[PDB]
Amino acid sequence: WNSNNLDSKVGGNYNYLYRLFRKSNLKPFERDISTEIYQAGSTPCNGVEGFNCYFPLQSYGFQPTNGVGYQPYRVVVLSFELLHAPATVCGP
Amino acid sequence: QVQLVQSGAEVKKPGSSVKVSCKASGGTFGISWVRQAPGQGLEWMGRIIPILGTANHAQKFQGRVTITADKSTGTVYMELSSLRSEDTAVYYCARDGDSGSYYETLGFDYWGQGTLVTVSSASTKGPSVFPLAPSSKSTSGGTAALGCLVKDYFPEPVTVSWNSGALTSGVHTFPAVLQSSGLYSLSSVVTVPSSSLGTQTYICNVNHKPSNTKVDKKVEPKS
Amino acid sequence: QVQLVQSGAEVKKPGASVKVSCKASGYTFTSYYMHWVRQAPGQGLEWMGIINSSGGSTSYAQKFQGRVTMTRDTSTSTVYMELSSLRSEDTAVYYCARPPRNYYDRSGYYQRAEYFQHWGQGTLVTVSSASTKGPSVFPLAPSSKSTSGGTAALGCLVKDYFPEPVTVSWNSGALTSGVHTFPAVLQSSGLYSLSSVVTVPSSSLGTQTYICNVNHKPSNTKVDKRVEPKSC
Amino acid sequence: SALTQPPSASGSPGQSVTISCTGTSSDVGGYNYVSWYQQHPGKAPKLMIYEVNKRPSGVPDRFSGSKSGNTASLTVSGLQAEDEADYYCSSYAGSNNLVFGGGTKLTVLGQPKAAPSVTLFPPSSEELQANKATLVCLISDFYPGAVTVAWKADSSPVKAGVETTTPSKQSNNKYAASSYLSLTPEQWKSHRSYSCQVTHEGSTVEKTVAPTE
Amino acid sequence: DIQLTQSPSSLSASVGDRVTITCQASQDISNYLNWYQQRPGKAPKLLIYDASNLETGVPSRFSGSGSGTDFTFTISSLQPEDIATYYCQQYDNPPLTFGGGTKLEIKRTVAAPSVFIFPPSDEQLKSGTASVVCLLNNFYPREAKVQWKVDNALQSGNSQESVTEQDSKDSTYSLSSTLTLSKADYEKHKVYACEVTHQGLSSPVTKSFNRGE
Repeated sequence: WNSNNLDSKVGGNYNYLYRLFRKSNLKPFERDISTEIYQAGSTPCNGVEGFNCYFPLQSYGFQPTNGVGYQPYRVVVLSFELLHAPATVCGP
Repeated sequence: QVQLVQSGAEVKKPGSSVKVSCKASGGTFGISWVRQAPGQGLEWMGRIIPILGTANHAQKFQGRVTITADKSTGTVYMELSSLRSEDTAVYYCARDGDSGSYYETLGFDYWGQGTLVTVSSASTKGPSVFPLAPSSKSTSGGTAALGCLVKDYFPEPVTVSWNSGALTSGVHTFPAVLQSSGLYSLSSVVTVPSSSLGTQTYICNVNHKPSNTKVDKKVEPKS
Repeated sequence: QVQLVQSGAEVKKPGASVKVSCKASGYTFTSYYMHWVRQAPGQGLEWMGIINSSGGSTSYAQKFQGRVTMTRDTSTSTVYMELSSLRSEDTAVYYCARPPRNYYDRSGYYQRAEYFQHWGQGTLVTVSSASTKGPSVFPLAPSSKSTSGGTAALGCLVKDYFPEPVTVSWNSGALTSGVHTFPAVLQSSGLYSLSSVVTVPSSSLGTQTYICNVNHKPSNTKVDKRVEPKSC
Repeated sequence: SALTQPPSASGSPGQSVTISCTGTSSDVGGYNYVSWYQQHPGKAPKLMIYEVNKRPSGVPDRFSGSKSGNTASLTVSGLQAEDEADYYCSSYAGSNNLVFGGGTKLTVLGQPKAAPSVTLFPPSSEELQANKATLVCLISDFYPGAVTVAWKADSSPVKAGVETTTPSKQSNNKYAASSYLSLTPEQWKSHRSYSCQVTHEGSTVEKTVAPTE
Repeated sequence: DIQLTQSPSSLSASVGDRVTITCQASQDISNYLNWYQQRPGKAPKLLIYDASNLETGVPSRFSGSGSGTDFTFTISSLQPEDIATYYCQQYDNPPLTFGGGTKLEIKRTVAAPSVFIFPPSDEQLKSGTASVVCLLNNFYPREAKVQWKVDNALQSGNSQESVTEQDSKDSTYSLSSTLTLSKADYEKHKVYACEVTHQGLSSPVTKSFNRGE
């Protein structure tokens, strides 16, 4: 659902990040919070950002004046796993 | 449609600060600046990737270079402070990769035109424009030569056009001369059919931006 | 990475049957529908049918009803499509395609999402009487000192083959810059012919070796040819 | 400084020129981000080679880059007159450091001498009305770029008040220079004629000018 | 069966131009329409789905809109790599159908062809047929006249031409003219010339060779 009112503010909100670079794609339901300087080229990077060496995370920059396509949306993903265990979650 | 348009022909007193702009047209990942002193070689200054927020400086320009960009306008600014006589040079923009491909090749594909920043104590002067009239010596070949003399101006550069830019065929604007006085002078010649000497009027337009001087001059044969 | 690999191009006599294979890799096979799309040479795209990778449920188009059969093997993660009673109209390229998963609405309405994100490379099925023939590869050398002027052009001529297509690479695929593989030409003899040229710096004419690799799968013919300039 | 590029390589049409760009292990030897730029005098640099051996879209195949140890090399195979320009090399010197070379002025040898085309303009009435005078001698379309200018007063040399520019390459690969003689209206109107003489490769071209009353 | 009509069937625009294609459906499909970009030889590439949604990885310059029976697909600034055939597809009701297609081409500045000739190989002469090839590399527009002159006699009805698709980078064309003769007829004559006349050529360019050198 749209949350432009709650998440964006004047001059843009920079508290929300996303990872732009990673050595490999994520496995399903994986979380990578490492901030290693991503090596995009043949240069070593030596732990400092620079030529072909970028910070892995990036700021969304939610301006209130942004188009619908660039407005902050909040997402909730419900996963219903059924294993060989007692089913402990049910409804009416 | 992937051109970089560089603004400015600014003159600055030593110790002041200059800000040069590059407008990117088409897709541009990162824009780098490269300076070239008159007669000398190229030297790198810094690089910016507006989509990422990182900026670079050469070690020699630590504390003096500030590279910014405004995405709303799509332009990139580079500010050099504490200028001296060593900084008098031409400043170029450079494209580092297309709008995609977050890679940096370190080869600069498209370059902007020159932006000359003359740093000098000495006061600007402004040109004196005189018409160089044709004769039977220059006209009898079916093609005559007209000209304009832009004398005693400082600093560079001066822009000379003909008929507000409506005449480009056969225009040769000679390089400037550094006089003993430390002032510049140049000439701009044009080859025109002799038949049009009486029908069409030939105006030369001289523009010296450092002095905000604009001079039109009519070149006619001397009777 | 998601990948759909289809079987080699085939030539079949009119009235026979073709079976085209589409092997899925890089995603759980039994979680997406597989669709087939045929495209005649020069014409547009035409839908053929859908197969359910899980249960095997199949729905073919009315135009192909009774003549097309879609098969599925879960262990090998592959989809087969068989067209029988072939005619001259069926000479075309056949693609498999995976759309995303169909989702349920908030209201509980089954919402189909039949847009094709991933396609195979295509399988050309040539329907013809004519017998297959193997190609003859010849070197087109820049005998004339086109090296003077900094740029040389070398080439390979793939003459008298049937049917389409042939794959021509340079240096086993290690050279793609400045490669022009011309479209095939149907000669008066009813056989195809084409040329593949490459522009290279004259400086590299002596330093790097230039091999052209021609591969005609319908005839199981693979020919490498080393192209050297003719010295007059 | 910081790189060694030989200032002055030269070649002949059809032949091949190899321009060198020598660094150390830490800049040129170690990493594969090397670029070659061609710059015609008065124009902006153009990229010819990037990442050692990669020609960008629109660069002829004549220009071929290479590398060996600590020395990159640009090879021009199909030498033409147009290739007469300044060639710079750039390389990665480390994170946040890019180093350029001194530049190599590539001279193509074969070219036929071109005689200098000279035009002499007398002072304008407007200028004379301001108690000043200036003769203008414009020299264009000569090769090589080496001319010597002399001013004669009726017969006799004038060495004072002369300002001659250094020859510079035009768009058409030939050279151009200008020479201004600043004089007083008295000197101008007190002589029969002035003359600008341009000596080029042993040959000479004279243009004369006289007042109009 | 829902019919889809595409307008136009072909078009040519310059670099940076804004391009617009229309897809009309015989029935109402709310927005269950998709846009594909099929390049020559390759498979279709999905650019727009649900008639308005940009597929992950598509440049910002592409857009789509429309509803009911009428949909439009728009390109902000036409880039050289956009040359392909664009199709529309519906999935509102089985069976799925595609539009006619819209072959989009680039309008480019006039470029001259590089002309090369290739005599028949020594190997092919063993087989009885001889093939002489003429290559016209990287030109525009697509039209070009290629004449075969055998001993300065014009050959006809013996040559075939093949033209590549427009290049995704420089938007140029290339052409191959193959002249096939018998070995007997080939050995009858000496001078084999390919004469190319093109818009970007001031005069007809002739690339010839003598048999047996």
